[PDB]
Amino acid sequence: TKPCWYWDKKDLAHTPSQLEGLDPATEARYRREGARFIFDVGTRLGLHYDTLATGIIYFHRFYMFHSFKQFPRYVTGACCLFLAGKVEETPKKCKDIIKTARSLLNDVQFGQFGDDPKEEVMVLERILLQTIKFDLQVEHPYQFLLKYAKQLKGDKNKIQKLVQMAWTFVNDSLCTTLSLQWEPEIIAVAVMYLAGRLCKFEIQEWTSKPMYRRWWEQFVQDVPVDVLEDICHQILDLYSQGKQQMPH
Amino acid sequence: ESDWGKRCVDKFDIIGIIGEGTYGQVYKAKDKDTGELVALKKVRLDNEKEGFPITAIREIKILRQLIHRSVVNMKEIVTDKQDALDFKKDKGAFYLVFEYMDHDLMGLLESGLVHFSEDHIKSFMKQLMEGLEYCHKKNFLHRDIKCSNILLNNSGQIKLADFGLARLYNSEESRPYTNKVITLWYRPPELLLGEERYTPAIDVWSCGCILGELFTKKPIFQANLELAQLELISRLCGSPCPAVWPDVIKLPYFNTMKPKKQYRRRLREEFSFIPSAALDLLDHMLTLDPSKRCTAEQTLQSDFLKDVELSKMAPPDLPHWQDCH
Ligand SMILES: *[C@H](CC(=O)Nc1ccc(C(=O)N2CCC[C@@H](Nc3ncc(Cl)c(-c4c[nH]c5ccccc45)n3)C2)cc1)CN(C)C
Repeated sequence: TKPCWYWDKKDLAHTPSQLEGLDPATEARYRREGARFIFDVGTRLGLHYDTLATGIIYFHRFYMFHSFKQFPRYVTGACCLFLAGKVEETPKKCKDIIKTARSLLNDVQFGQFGDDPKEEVMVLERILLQTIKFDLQVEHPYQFLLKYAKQLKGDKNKIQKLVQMAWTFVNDSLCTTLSLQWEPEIIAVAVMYLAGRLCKFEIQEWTSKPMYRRWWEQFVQDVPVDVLEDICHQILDLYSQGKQQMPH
Repeated sequence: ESDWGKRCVDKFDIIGIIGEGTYGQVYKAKDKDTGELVALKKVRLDNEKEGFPITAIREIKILRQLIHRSVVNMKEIVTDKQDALDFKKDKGAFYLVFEYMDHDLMGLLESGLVHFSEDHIKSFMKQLMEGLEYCHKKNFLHRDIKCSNILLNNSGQIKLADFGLARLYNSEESRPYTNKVITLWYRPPELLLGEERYTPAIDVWSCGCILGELFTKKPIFQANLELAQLELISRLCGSPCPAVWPDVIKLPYFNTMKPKKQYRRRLREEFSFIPSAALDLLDHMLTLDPSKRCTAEQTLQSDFLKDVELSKMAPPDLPHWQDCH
């Protein structure tokens, strides 16, 4: 009925761009840059966080079937956001996406759009839809971050700090291929885990079973600690030699 | 199976145009491989301001979530043909593939060549309210039920169609929705009076109008404007008032839109000729107050539909083919 949208570490090393000779560090950067492009353009147009996230998921999925050497980052980013607005009932005119894209991008970056920027995006939509197999409905980690956090019972300032940190880490995760690796429920639990560790919070003490160390088992079933550690490490790698600084 | 969009329209043989839809022509066709009949909703996109129609996106979103016997299902999506080595030159179109259905209910009644018995009506309503129960259970409103959107094949299978204008519903808390929905003849009184925070009751009203229409062979509330439409409903169902419908005073147009006089309900008089159990169902379905109105689950639990075994029911003598018009 519905297609599978999850790949191994091995499969993510053999993407169409890697096969065309693009090294992993460069593909990582193109994915980082393209996600932030979607994020920044949609934020300037005042779009909902699920719209941005839906745009970014389409973008990450697109480049499991196509190479960056054949399809320029930012055009695809613009096309992914344009379709996402329509799917998430927050439509914007393509015209306005191009306008906002121009203000953010330099002349070399915007060169990707060619002579007629709108036309390049409209043309690509046909392929975008085919590539995502018309599977338009997508769920993100934010809703699960909220659902699981509402069920915690304790100091409201510390919990708020957790949720606020966790929220930032969900944004950060969308730069990576984590949405291609793990379900949004898992990534939600992982960012809570990450924030809790950084804040020196013991989240089990806020749960229905205060004694048991694996607090996450009441939200997400059958997920070992190693998976959450790996998600954390991928998110923290974004702050390593990228020269970003993390919240609070 | 799940790899939609990339299979080609060459795979089907186009028999001919059926009619016009929301976002393009609709075509009858036969699959070259399986020999199976389908309808092809064409979706053009070289034209149009914002590319692939958002209305088509909505219909795709919903129909992939709805899997049921008596609901029209989308089998796949299929494309034209995309030339040698330039997708930028390629400006073709997509086709939404649906199981072909022989008739719609409006067509069958408008001909005057078909007569539905009590057993035929039992079977249609059983099927209709099963698909509608399923949709409501999954938090979806149809918002456009009418005779032209109820399809029927020659083996007696009924399907609720056309989820273009359908919408998600929030049951855990109330929220505002689009007022002007459903074609006027099948539109409930709450929408006429300007309700925005509405329920699945709107779809049950429309199905109630259809139940009556199956006995009268003609739409029961047939007018051109909102005011006239409310006048006609009031004549049969009684004027909307707080004694019957307490919260009606809260609605925007309760004082602007008013019937000529305070009419008494006389549905049981005007539909005396219908069976008693059928009359009980129709009454509950065309109850003015949506909070008192029948739910889709409740209709299935009614006397008229309680024991309707659908496999045991024989198919109706329907017209074979139309003479294309
Ligand atoms: C005539 C050529 C021919 O086949 N003409 C023709 C046959 C039947 C109809 C027709 O009236 N109906 C009734 C309505 C249902 C329709 N079948 C159908 N199946 C599936 C779907 Cl998804 C739809 C559908 C949904 N939404 C729609 C909007 C508009 C049109 C259809 C539709 N409909 C068949 C009309 C014309 C003979 N000649 C000699 C070849």
